[PDB]
Amino acid sequence: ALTQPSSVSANPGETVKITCSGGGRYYDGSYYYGWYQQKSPGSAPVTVIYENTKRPSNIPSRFSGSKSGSTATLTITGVRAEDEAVYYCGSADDNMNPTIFGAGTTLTVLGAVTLDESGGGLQTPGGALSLVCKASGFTFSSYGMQWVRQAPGKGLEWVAGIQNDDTGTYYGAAVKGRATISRDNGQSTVRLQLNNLRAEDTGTYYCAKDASSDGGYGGDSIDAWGHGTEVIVSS
Amino acid sequence: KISASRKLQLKT
Ligand SMILES: [K+]
Ligand SMILES: [K+]
Repeated sequence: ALTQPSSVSANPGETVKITCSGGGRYYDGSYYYGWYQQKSPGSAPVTVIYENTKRPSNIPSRFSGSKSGSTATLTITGVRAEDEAVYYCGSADDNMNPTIFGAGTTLTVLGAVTLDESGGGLQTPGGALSLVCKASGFTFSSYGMQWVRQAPGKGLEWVAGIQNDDTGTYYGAAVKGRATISRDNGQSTVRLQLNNLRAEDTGTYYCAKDASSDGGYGGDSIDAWGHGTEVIVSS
Repeated sequence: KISASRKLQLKT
């Protein structure tokens, strides 16, 4: 899929660079990547850069992004110990997967938008669960929305997305035929129905807001993440 | 930018 290094190390105050490649060419002929920081498995990712270069206003100025050819680089200028985290890159593939993630780069340092998920729980294999995400703080009907999951100790995995207008419902390969995403723009909610559950569907499921200007979504453009809801599938 | 999902919708 996407290719990024497994690890990078730095001393405090140095400039860190993490490079990702492998994204599919977009409709405008260019390439687009997002960078998602996760400090611990018990916590939601945070977008540090999206659409190659855009930095959310609350993110420290020391994070910046660039693109060269089909590659993207996250630069941390003046790295701090608090920046230790796994950084996942995201983009789209060439065809059927609008959202794909790299395996994550672990950084070692030497020396009003809200998304609120519900519906998780324990289920037996073969059963079903219905996850719901309640959004506030933005014009929900304008934006694509996504679900992304993380199995215990594993990386981010795209589950499903839906465009602002209810269309373009696409699914990750591992859940094909078992997942249905829907949204209710009047209630500012996005729903994920998961059927025929499997043990390896266990993980934390995060709702995600997309920032694409056209109401669609992709792996380069997630700008907000929920707190996650736990799905535990076991017999 | 045209988003990845809009591209897939247009091709589909
Ligand atoms: K993926
Ligand atoms: K089991």
